[PDB]
Amino acid sequence: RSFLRERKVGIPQGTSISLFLANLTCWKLDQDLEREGVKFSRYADDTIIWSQEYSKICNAFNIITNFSKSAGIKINPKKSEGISLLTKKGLPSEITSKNN
Amino acid sequence: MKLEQQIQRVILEEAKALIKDYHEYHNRVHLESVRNKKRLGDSAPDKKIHRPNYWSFDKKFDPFYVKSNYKSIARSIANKIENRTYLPNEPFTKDVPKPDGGIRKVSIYQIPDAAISKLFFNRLLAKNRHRFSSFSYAYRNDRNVHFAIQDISVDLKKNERTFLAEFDFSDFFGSISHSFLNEQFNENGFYISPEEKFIIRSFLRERKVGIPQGTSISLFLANLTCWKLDQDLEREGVKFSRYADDTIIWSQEYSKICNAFNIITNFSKSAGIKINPKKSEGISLLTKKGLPSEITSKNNLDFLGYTLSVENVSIKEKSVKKIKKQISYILYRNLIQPLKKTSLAGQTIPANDRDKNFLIAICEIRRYMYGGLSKSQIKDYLSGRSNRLYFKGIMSFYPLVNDVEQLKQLDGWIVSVIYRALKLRCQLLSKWGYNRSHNFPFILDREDIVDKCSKKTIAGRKLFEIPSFLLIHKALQKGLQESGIEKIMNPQSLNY
Amino acid sequence: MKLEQQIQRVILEEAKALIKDYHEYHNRVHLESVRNKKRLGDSAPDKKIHRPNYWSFDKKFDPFYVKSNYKSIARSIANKIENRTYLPNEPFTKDVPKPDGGIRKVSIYQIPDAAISKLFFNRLLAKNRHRFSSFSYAYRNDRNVHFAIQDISVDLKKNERTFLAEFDFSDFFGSISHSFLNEQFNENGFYISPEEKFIIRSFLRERKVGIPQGTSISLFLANLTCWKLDQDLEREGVKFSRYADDTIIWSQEYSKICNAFNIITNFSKSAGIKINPKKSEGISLLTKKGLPSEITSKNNLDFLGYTLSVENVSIKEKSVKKIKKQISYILYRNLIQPLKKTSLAGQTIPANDRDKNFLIAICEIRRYMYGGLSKSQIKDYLSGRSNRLYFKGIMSFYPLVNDVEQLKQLDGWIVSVIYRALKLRCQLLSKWGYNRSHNFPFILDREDIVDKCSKKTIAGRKLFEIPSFLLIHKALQKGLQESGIEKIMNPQSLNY
RNA sequence: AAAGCCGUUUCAACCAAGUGGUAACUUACUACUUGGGUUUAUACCGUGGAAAAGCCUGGGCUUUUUUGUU
RNA sequence: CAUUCUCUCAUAGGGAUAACGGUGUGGCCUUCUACCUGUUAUAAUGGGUCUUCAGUUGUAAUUCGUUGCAACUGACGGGGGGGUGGUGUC
DNA sequence: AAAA
DNA sequence: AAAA
DNA sequence: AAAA
Ligand SMILES: Nc1ncnc2c1ncn2[C@H]1C[C@H](O)[C@@H](COP(=O)(O)OP(=O)(O)OP(=O)(O)O)O1
Ligand SMILES: Nc1ncnc2c1ncn2[C@H]1C[C@H](O)[C@@H](COP(=O)(O)OP(=O)(O)OP(=O)(O)O)O1
Ligand SMILES: [Mg+2]
Ligand SMILES: [Mg+2]
Ligand SMILES: [Mg+2]
Repeated sequence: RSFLRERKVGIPQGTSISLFLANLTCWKLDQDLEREGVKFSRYADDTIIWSQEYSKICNAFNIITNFSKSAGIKINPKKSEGISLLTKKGLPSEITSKNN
Repeated sequence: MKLEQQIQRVILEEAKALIKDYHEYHNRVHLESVRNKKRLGDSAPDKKIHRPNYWSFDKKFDPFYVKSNYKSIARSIANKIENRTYLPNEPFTKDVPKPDGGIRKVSIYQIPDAAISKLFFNRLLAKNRHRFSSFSYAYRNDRNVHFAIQDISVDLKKNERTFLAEFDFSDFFGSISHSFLNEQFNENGFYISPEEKFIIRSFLRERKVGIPQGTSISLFLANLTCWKLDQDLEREGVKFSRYADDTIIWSQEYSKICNAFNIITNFSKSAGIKINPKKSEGISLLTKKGLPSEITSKNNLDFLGYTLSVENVSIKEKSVKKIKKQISYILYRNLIQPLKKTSLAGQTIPANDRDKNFLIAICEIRRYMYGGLSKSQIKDYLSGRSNRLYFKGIMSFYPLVNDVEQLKQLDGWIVSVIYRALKLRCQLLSKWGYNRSHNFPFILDREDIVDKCSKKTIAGRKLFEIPSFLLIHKALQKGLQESGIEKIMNPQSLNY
Repeated sequence: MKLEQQIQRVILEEAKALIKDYHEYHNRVHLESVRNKKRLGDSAPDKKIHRPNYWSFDKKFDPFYVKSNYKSIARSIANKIENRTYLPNEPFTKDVPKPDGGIRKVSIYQIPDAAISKLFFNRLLAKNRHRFSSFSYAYRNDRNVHFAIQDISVDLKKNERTFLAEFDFSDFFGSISHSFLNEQFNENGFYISPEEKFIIRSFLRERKVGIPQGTSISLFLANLTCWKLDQDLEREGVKFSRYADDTIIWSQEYSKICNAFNIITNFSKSAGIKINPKKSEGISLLTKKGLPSEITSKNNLDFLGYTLSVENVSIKEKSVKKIKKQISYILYRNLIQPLKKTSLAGQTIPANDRDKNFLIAICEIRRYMYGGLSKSQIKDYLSGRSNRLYFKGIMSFYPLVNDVEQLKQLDGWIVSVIYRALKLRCQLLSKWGYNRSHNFPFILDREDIVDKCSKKTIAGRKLFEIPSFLLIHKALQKGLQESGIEKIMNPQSLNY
C-alpha cells in the first residue's frame, strides 16, 4: 500500500513489487481460462490463448473482456490481433487465417 | 343482451372517432388554406376538401351513415353472430406504396366489421397476453418498440462481442397456413372461447392462406402464430426481440445463434412463411468500432428507426434523412418556394428587418422538432425549476437516443441549412427587385445566427431562437429518468 | 403542488379504505352476534368490539385521526420530502405466527408512511415493470400466482421427465445487503428518479441489512433484487417461476439444472441471502406415476397451494386439509357445538322435520365453497342458458385445478361427514331427551342424503342441496375458457 | 391354499389413510361473500343530547335507559 | 338520399325535424415555479438575467452508498468542393 | 533469478 | 392491481 | 394503448 500511495490508479513502473502485483492481478483470469479448458501463456500483458474449439476461444474472449471490466485494464485494438485460425502452410480456412 | 350492447358501444366509439378525425381534417385544411393565401398571394390554389373514396363504395364505410343507424347494424351483427352465420363484408383493398419491396396489399374493412375485429382482438389479447413472450413487442398494450430498443441497448452494452441474426419473413401476413393456425388454438394454454374461435375463422374464410391485412384480429393472430418460435428461442438461451416479422436474435455464442437460425428455419417450414433473403442480413458479429473480427462483422445494426451500436443508440440513417427532408422542405416552403412563382402579387415582401416568413419557418420547425416548447421552458425543466414538460415532437419518437454526437451534427446541419436558405432567399429578393442583404435575417453570418436569434424578442417571447436537438435530448433523458419510456412516448404514440 | 396533491389523495384513500373495513367489521360482528344468540340461546357470549391495539400506540395509526387532519399530514410530508429530511416513523412490529419456522416478524407502518410507500411503489412499478422478468409473479399488477401455475402445468404436461430444483431463501426480506441494493439502482436500465431513490434509502435507514417487512416499497425492492438471477436463469435456457423467495426451476437437462443451482448459489453469495436446507428440496426428477428414475424422484410438486404433477394440477394437501377443517368446523359449530353446552335454554330444538340448524349449516357451507350459487345457476351457466356467473368461493382461489378425481373424493368426504355429523346430532338430541331419528335430516341414509336434499324445497328455492366440487369445477373450466384466469381469481390476488 | 374382486352389517363431527394419546376451536387458526344503482321499515362504530342509577366533591367521574343516530 | 330525433319488417327501409358535429383567437378558474429592473398605491403590467453536464478544489452532513454547499477548469450548433496562408517533414 |  |  |  505504501508503494501505491502516490498514485490513485495503476502500479508504479520499474520497481520489483509491481511485478508481483501484476502477477497477482491476473490470477482470476488465469483460473477462469484454465477451467475453460483452453491452453494459454501469459507474459505480463501479452497473452496468447489457443484451443481446438471455436466455442472455447470465444468464451476466452468473453472471460478476458469480463476481467478487463473488473480490473479496468482495457485492451488496445491495435496490438491485439483478435481471434485467428492457425493452420498449416496450404490448408484452406473458413475464418481469418494465419500460418504463423 | 350483453354482446349487443358491447357491439353498439364499440361501433359508436369507432364511428365517432372517425367523424372527429374528419372534422379536424377539414378544419385544419381551411386554416392551412388561409395561411397559404397569406403566403402564396394571388397564386394560392383554392381549398379542396376530399372525402375518402371508399366512403362512396358502400354506406357502411361512411362513418356518418354508421353513426346514423348503428343500433340496427349492431343488432343485426349480434343476431348473425349468435346464429353462427356472420361473415364480414369484402374490404376495400388499395395498392399502398412499398417501393422498397414493390407493392403492398392493404385492406380497409367496413366500419362494423372493423369494430367487431377490434372488440374481439381486445378480448383475446386481454385473456391471453400473459402467454405471449415478453420479447414480442408488436401489437400489444403492454409492449412497445421502445422497450425492445432499451432491452437491446442494455444487453449490447453489457458485453463487447455479440453474434447477431436478422430475419424478415417474405410475406408474413399473407402466407400463414390456416391448418397451422387452427392447430395453434389448443396450445400454450390459450383461452379462446368458441365464439372467438368462430369469429377468427369467419375473418379467414374469404382466403385460403394468410391472414387479412388491416384488421385488429390479424394482429393477435400474428402474435399467436410465433409462440412456438418464441418458446424455442427462449429455451435455447438466446436473447431476441420480435416485432411483427422483423426479428433480431443476439447471443454471446456462435452455436446458440446457429441453432437459432435452424429454429427459425424449422418454424418457417412448419408455418409456411419463408424468410426474405434480401431483407434478412443473416448471421453477423457486432463488435466495437475497431475490434478485429474473424467472421462477417458490423459495427452497428438497425432496428425500427434506431441504429444500435455497442456503445450508444442513434437514429437510423434513413430516419435522419427523413428529418432533414422535413426541415429543409419547411424552410424551402416558407422561404424560397413563394419567391419562385411567376408573380409576387399578394405576398408580403420583408422590410424594416421584419421577415414574417422567416419567423413562420422557425416556428414551424420548432413545432415539428420540439413541439412548440421554448428553450426557456426546457431549461426550466432541466434545472428543476418546473416539473411539467410535454414531449410531442420528432424527438418523442426516439426517446432512447443517447448519441449526443449525432444530435450535434444535426444541429450544425440545421444552422447551416438555415443560413444557406436565407442566402438563397436574399438572392431571389434581389432578383425580384428588392435589396434586403443589410436587413436582419439576411445580414447574419452563419456563426452569429443562433447568438443573435436568441436575443431577438417578439411579443415578450423568444420566437426566433433556432431550436436545438441537444437541449430536447437532455429534456428527454430527464423525462425518462422521472416519467419512464411509456409516459414520455405516451403522447408520441409511436404506433406505426 | 403536484406531489402534495398526490400524497393527499393517497392518504385519504387509504384512510377511507381502513375506515370502511372497520365499519364492515363491527356491523358483521353485530349481525353474527345476533345469529349466535339465536343459536346458543342463553349461553351466547356478549358482543365484544375490538379496536386494533396499535391505534392507541400513536394517533397516526388511527384511520379516524388521519382522516381528521390528512391535509396537514400530507403538507408536512411533502415539505419534509422536498427538504430531503423525511424519515418514516417507527412501525409497530408484532409476532405473526410462523410455527413452520418458529416466528415471523411483521411490521405495521403508520398510515402516512404506509401511504407514501404505496405511492412510490406504484410509481416505481409503473415505470420499471417492463424490465422485470416475465417469470416473476410476486407483487405485480400484471402477474399473479395463477399465471405461474398455468405456465408450470403446461410445460410439465409437454414432456414426461423434468429435472426440478426447488429453493427457498431463509429470511429473504431481512438479509439483503444494502450495498447490493444501492448498486442495483443503476443496472438493467432501471428508471429511478432522485426522489424515489431518496425515499427508498429513507425506508432502509433504520436498519442496516435487509428491507422492512410490510411495506409496498419492500415488495418493489424484493422484485428488483432478483433481476440478475432472473436474467442468468433465462440465459441458461431453463424454465423457472419465482414468487417472492419460492423459486421452482425445471429443465429437461441435468446440466442446465446443475448450472441453475450454481447460479442461485452465486446470487446468494452476492446478495447475502442464504438458502435454508430445510425448506429447499434440492434437485429432483419429476416423472410419471410409474416411470423408473435413476436419481431422487418425485411424482408431484407443491407450489403455492397447488400440487402439480405431470398429468394434472390438484389442490395442495395442506390446503385440502384446510378446506376439510373449515367445512367440518362449520358442521360442528352449527350442529353439534350448541348441543354440547350445559343447558339448551333459548335453543330451537328440531321438530316437524324442520332442522333450521341443518339448513343454516348447509347454506354456510355453500357460501364457503360456491359463494351462494345454487346448482340451478351453475347448470344454467354450463348449458349456455345464462352468460353471467360470479366465482367467489374456496374454489375461486384454485381456478386451475383439473384433478376431477380429487374433487370427487372431496365431495364424497363432504357427504360422509354430513351424515356422521347428523348422526352425532341425533345422538345428542336423544341424550337431551328428544327423539328425532325418524324426522327428515336424521332418518336419511348416507346414500339418500344427496337425492332427498336436492328434492327438498324451501321458499321456492332448493336451499338444501348438498354442494359439490365437480359442478363448480365445470363452471370454473367454462369460465376460464370464456374469460382469462385473471378475472376469475381477480378478487383473490392476495396470499395464504 | 391365497392375494384380489363383488356384496351385506356395524362404529365415528374433522384433522384421523393419523397419533405416545384425542379432543377443542371461527372476532379462531395460519387470501371471499350474491348484478349495479335507487329509498320504507330493522339496526351498528364513535360523539353528541335527555333520563335514571352507583362513586368523588359539594360540581365532577362511572354504569345503564331514551333520542338524534336512522 | 341531414352527419339531428324517432319507428320498424333492423349491417335495411320509413317518418318529421334545421340545426348536429367541429376549428383558430380571446376572457374566467385552476395549475406554474429563480433572480434583476420599469408604474401605481403593496399588486398588476413592461423589459432583462440564469438554469445543463463532467472533473478538480475546499466545506457540512451521511447509516459511508452518497448528498448538499462554495470556487475554479472543461464540454455545450455538421459536413462537402475551390483558392489561399502558417505550422509539420528530407 | 529475475529490471533500469 | 399487494399486506396485515 | 392498432388500423391501413
Ligand atoms: N403503417 C402500417 N399500416 C398498416 N399496416 C401496417 C403498417 N406497417 C406495417 N403494417 C402491416 C402490414 C405489413 O405487411 C406487416 C409487417 O410486414 P412487413 O414488415 O411489411 O414485411 P412483409 O413480410 O409483409 O414483407 P413485404 O412487405 O415485402 O411483403 O404489418
Ligand atoms: N405474508 C407474506 N407474503 C409474502 N411474502 C412474505 C410474507 N411474509 C414474509 N414474506 C417474505 C419475507 C420472508 O423472508 C418470506 C416468508 O417466507 P417464509 O416461508 O417465512 O421463509 P423465510 O424467507 O422467512 O425463511 P426462514 O423461515 O427459513 O427464515 O417472504
Ligand atoms: Mg418479413
Ligand atoms: Mg423463503
Ligand atoms: Mg376417526
